Amino acid sequence: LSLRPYEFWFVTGSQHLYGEEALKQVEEHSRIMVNEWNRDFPFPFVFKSVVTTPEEIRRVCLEANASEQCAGVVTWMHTFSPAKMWIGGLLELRKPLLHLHTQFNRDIPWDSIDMDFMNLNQSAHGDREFGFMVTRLGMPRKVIVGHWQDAEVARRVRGWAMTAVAAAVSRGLKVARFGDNMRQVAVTEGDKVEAEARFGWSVNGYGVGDLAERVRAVSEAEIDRLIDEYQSLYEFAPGCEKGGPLHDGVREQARIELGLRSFLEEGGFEAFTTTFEDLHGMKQLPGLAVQRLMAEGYGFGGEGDWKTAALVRLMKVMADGKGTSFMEDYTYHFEPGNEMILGAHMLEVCPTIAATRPRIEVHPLSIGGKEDPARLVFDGGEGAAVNASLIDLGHRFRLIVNEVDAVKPEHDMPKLPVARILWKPRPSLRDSAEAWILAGGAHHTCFSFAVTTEQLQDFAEMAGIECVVINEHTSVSSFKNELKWNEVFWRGR
Amino acid sequence: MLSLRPYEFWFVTGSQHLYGEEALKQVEEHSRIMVNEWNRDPFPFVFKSVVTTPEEIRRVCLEANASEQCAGVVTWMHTFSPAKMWIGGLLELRKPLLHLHTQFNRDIPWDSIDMDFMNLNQSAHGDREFGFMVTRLGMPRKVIVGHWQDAEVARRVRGWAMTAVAAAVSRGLKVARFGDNMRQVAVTEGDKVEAEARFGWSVNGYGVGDLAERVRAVSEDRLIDEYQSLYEFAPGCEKGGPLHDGVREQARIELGLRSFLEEGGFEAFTTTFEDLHGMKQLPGLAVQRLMAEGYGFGGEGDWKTAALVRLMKVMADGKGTSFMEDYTYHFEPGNEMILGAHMLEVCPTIAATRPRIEVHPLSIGGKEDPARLVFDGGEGAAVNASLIDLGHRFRLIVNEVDAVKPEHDMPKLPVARILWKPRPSLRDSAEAWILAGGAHHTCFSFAVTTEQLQDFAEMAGIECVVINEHTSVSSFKNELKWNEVFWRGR
Amino acid sequence: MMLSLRPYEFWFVTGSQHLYGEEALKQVEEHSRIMVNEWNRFPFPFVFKSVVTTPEEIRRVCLEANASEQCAGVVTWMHTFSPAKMWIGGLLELRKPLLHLHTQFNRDIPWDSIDMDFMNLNQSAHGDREFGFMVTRLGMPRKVIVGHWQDAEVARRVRGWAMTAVAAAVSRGLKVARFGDNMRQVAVTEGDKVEAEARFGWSVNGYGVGDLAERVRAVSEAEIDRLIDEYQSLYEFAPGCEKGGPLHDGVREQARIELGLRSFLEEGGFEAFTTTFEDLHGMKQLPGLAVQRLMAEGYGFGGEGDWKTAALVRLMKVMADGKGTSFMEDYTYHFEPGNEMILGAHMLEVCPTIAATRPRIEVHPLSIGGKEDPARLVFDGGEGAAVNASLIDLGHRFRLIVNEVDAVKPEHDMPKLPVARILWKPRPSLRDSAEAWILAGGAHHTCFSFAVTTEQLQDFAEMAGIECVVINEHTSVSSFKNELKWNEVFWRGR
Ligand SMILES: OC[C@@H](O)[C@@H](O)[C@@H](O)CO
Ligand SMILES: OC[C@@H](O)[C@@H](O)[C@@H](O)CO
Ligand SMILES: OC[C@@H](O)[C@@H](O)[C@@H](O)CO
Ligand SMILES: [Mn+2]
Ligand SMILES: [Mn+2]
Ligand SMILES: [Mn+2]
Ligand SMILES: [Mn+2]
Repeated sequence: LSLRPYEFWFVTGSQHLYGEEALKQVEEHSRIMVNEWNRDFPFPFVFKSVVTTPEEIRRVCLEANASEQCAGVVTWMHTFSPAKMWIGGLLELRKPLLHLHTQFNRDIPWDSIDMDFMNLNQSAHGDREFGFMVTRLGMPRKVIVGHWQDAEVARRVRGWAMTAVAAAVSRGLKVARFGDNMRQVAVTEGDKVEAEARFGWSVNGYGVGDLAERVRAVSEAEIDRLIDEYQSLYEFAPGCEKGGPLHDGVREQARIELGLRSFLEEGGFEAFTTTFEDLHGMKQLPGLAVQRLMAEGYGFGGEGDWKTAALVRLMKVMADGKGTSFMEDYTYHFEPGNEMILGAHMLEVCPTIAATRPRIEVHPLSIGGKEDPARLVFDGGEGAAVNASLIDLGHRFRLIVNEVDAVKPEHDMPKLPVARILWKPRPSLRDSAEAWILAGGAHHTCFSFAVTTEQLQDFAEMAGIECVVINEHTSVSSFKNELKWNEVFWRGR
Repeated sequence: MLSLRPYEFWFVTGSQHLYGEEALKQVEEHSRIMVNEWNRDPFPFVFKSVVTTPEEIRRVCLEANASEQCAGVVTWMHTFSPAKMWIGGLLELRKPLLHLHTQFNRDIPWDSIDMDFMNLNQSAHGDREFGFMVTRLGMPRKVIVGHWQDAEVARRVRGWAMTAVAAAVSRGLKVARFGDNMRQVAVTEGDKVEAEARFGWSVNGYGVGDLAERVRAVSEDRLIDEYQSLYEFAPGCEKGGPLHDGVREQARIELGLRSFLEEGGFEAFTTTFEDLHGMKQLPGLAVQRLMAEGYGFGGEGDWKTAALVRLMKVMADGKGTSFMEDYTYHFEPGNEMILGAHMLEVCPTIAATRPRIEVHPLSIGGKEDPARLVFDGGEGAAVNASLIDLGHRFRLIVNEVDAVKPEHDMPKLPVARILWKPRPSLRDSAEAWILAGGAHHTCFSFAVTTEQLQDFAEMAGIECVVINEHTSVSSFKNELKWNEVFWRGR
Repeated sequence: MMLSLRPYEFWFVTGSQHLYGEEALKQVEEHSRIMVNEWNRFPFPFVFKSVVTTPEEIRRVCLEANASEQCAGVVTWMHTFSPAKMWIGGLLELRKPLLHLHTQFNRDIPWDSIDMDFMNLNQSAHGDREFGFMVTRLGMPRKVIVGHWQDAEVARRVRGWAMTAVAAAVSRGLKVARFGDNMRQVAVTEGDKVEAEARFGWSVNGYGVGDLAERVRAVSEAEIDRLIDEYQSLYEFAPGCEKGGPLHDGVREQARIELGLRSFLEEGGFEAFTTTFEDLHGMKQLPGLAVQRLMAEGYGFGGEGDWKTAALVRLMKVMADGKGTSFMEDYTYHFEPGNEMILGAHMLEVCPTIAATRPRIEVHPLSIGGKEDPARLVFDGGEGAAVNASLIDLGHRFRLIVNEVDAVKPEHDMPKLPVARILWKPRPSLRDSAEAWILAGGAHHTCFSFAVTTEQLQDFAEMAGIECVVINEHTSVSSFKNELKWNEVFWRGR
């Protein structure tokens, strides 16, 4: 779906107390690091000034704050960089911060190491004084410690940069709701205002007839063109091929796909929701059309679930677009020793989780009482994964993350007419769900194979919301205590 | 004339067996005398027995909780009524509690008063001990002190009785939203879930296609017969070749709205002008008429004001109460006043003029020239109430205003309008209103008092701020700071 | 002279939407430009920025406000309805003092004219309210001024607030130089410099008095002569203190300190400094006339290492346009029934901008510092309304305390009092203010101003996010105690 050319500003801190020539060794050391990271992290590191004064620090932050291509700031105290200088800038920095607690040389030059070296590569105490200052200001930030060349440091920096880029998409992110929330449903509700203060989301509701007229203007020739792209991608079920009568169903989806994309592109929407209780002017419920916009980059939520729509977009950004989709727990496999969750949804499951080459099928749909819709049908993949809900507790949001394991279906489901994925939640179906329910997790989630818990925890930190994680170490007792103690901490905020 | 259930108020009298069973006979006799006399002229009072045991106390409360006719409980400690007895019942009670701290005789019978009297007529301390237990439980309740025949006691119960009835309406209240919120608008947004938990409001959004289908149905028309039975018309009248399908389209909108609202049980609704697919006209004259039946309305998807209007119309007994919006100011020194209106939907029950039907263009929403009631609003003391979501909790903001007759007419203004002089001044009240965060949409009423709205906040468990003749802006900011610290969490 | 001020400007931003055409934007734009131009005829220039209509326009002007070191405050006005969720991103970014001007181009309703087009364009009655909601919902502090934009009171209030916001923009830059540490064992002059740099923006750092001693040794004796010619330009000399007199030595020393002090503080960019009599190595006198001179030029100062008051004196002087503001200390009480007064001085350092007598250079012994007889300006303070302000550290947060007072002309001369002085009558009473002051924890060091109001100090405290308590004619000690209690619960979190 294409991102801004986001970049990370690498701001090195120092002080005049060793001279202007030591300020040159620092500028050199910093440029060598930035340039050597950029030999590759699909976002360039931009080396900015060595900063030595309150004013230089304050302005790199002011500038960071304002450049929309800056998606995070990485700050490293090369020398001692007295941290009160950093206050004024740190107060203004509202882009994500990473404190790279590193060091140019990797190993203590025994036989060399004198005071001249001790005056230059003193990161070991410089970063701690800067660390104090960021803590003393209550500022959320990521802290990674190691040599700037170590392979794990880059892993952590790479993971964090993906998160910071999501954070930047989040700032802009405009969501288009096509109809209200499903009536009397609770979890898909919330304060769009608060989500806009907290996450930057503009969560935009347009009457479904705005969408209905967009899909009528769509030429039959544009439909013909997309259909050849389906042929290029997705095997068709019987009767869906251009001859069979199911094609007016497949072509309508493709028509909806074109009315939608036209609309979402005209407004700069990167996420959107539909509602089956409001489909006036529509022939079908958006299904394969929704499935495809997801795979391209859009976030979706069913039944007006703007929260998960935004969440889906955001987790697509973190995953580099891969292995991520809106999700809904639909039934359980409770077979002792083999207990599984079956995740699916009405129509809308993104093909980027597919281990089967997706296949356009067409089936009836009781819900909404509109045309028998077309939709991609496939089995979700296998491997470690995460399932994420963002909910509104009223006074604040909570992000719930279940580390799960998706499994290859042992048997077929030929009568199941929508996309399907199986997964065994950690630490068990029993405790994951109890924990999930105590946490209040929604039924809508964003399932992903590529977003790691650490990234979502890092996103929550950046946004300043609670993130609770259900994984293999989760005990329900202590998890109850986490929810009690986190609640104490997050009031006000 | 939107009807309420026959709401009743359960008088409960508390006592104990320390004085005997003929003392109880007198406690029951006094209470029936009181309830009976109050019932010779709002809503009936029902004497509900003298309760004397935890279990009798718990019973009547459970009974109150489940009686959807019970809009409030009125409790009175005729004697000492040991208050722990009351815990398990007060814990259950979820209906408005009025603690009527009263006494049967008015005077101390000096010549006669003996220990058998002070055993029996000891509300003086029994009510204080009940006082402690309700306070000790944190419970919201009204307290009214005075003789049960005292005229002022009556005015205050009648007032509280109106708030309690509105509170019961609140617990039923179902709101239909035709379209979402107007776009990028902040104050009309909020948390429908929380508002359901705090006020009992069921706020549910129907796509306007649903309301568009129900007005593709008829009764031709009978409606227009009574339009002329009520309202002046303008050129655009009946023949009115130009503009009559304007009025026949609002009349159409009115009957499909009413059919949708009466079908689903909605006493409040909202329209948004940004979703009008299938509507030839943004609703206007239709909405003003539904409001005058008692419906709550909020423009641009404003459910909180929609609900608020409903409850204030119920508090007001249908009178002088309308969706409102500060539209423009008149800063003329010494004569500063606000022009409240809305793009169409002002309820005629605030009119001091005969309502006139006009049909004028309306750019907004890009639909046909809507028909609407145009009229000048009345004068006299009033309140202007906004209810906002601060994110963690709701805030009811109430401004006492003085509505004024307009000295100059506004002959090319196509909407109904009212002028008021807000207390204590345009400059300070607006400042307070803005510090408090009050919406542009409000409920104006001539017949809801501030005390009522405050009492509703108590029932509801929310902050109520009031801007009136005694408001300083600087102390008002303190009140906001101090309230916010009390109300967060709660 | 007077300490220099960056050219500060206030940005006038006006909000509206696209639901009305391109043409209405044109009229809103002209309306604001008219209002701004008529305003510049206010203390500092107003700059009409833009009509903002989108999220990204609101955010950019806000980013530009934070960045613009010339911008002292943003003045927002919602001409029409400006859906406030648009303003979230901008308001969350804005860190400049915000005034919300709730106003209206036209003063009166055109009764014969008014129609939907007018109701669609002059919508502030609600557009500002929708904006008031969003600002309140983010918990941001702002000023809110309501009136027609030509209103005289609207101007008086905007001038007060602008003076404040320029004091705030100085506070962010503000650099304080402590020559010496706190007077040993003193509590109220202590505090958290880190917290104060985070809250108010003040950079507060210690130099050894050695750094200043050596800077005064490098003063020419030719510039010292140039300065005495300026003392003759300005100040009456007590017997034995002009050129040739026995105690004119002492004035020269205070000339030398002044010129060294000024060179240290001009070199570093410091607008406020502190000295301590317990640390005077390398100086022949505790600085005094020098300080008095420097405060007169607009420097903040606090005795005994008191950076908090030093910063406060500089800020209030900015608020007061340099006029009638001075460091102050309650020295002694006149308790006479019906004439209760406080004599307020310091041991040397009272700024002459509060003088009612023409200041007189004098030289007297001073036990305190252990150094030579210090020269100093001596005068009787003027009379009238004034505020006495103190900023203290409660440990977890700052508290601004402001007493309204009425300065009085001395009825009886004080011939054997070697220091400048002022006499004031604290509202509502001496016994009640001192009680409320002591309960508030007021320092003995104050900043005293004839030209700073309480509403300005409150506005300053609102901008910084700190508690301000005012002691004046309406203050009763029982309700004051409750204010302190209830304020504490509010200010604990934040
Ligand atoms: O500028 C800092 C300095 O060089 C050393 O960090 C200190 O002396 C010891 O921390
Ligand atoms: O005569 C009843 C009487 O009310 C009680 O026994 C006590 O005074 C309450 O302490
Ligand atoms: O909410 C303000 C008012 O109701 C309307 O939004 C304006 O007239 C048109 O935006
Ligand atoms: Mn669903
Ligand atoms: Mn409106
Ligand atoms: Mn909320
Ligand atoms: Mn002192």
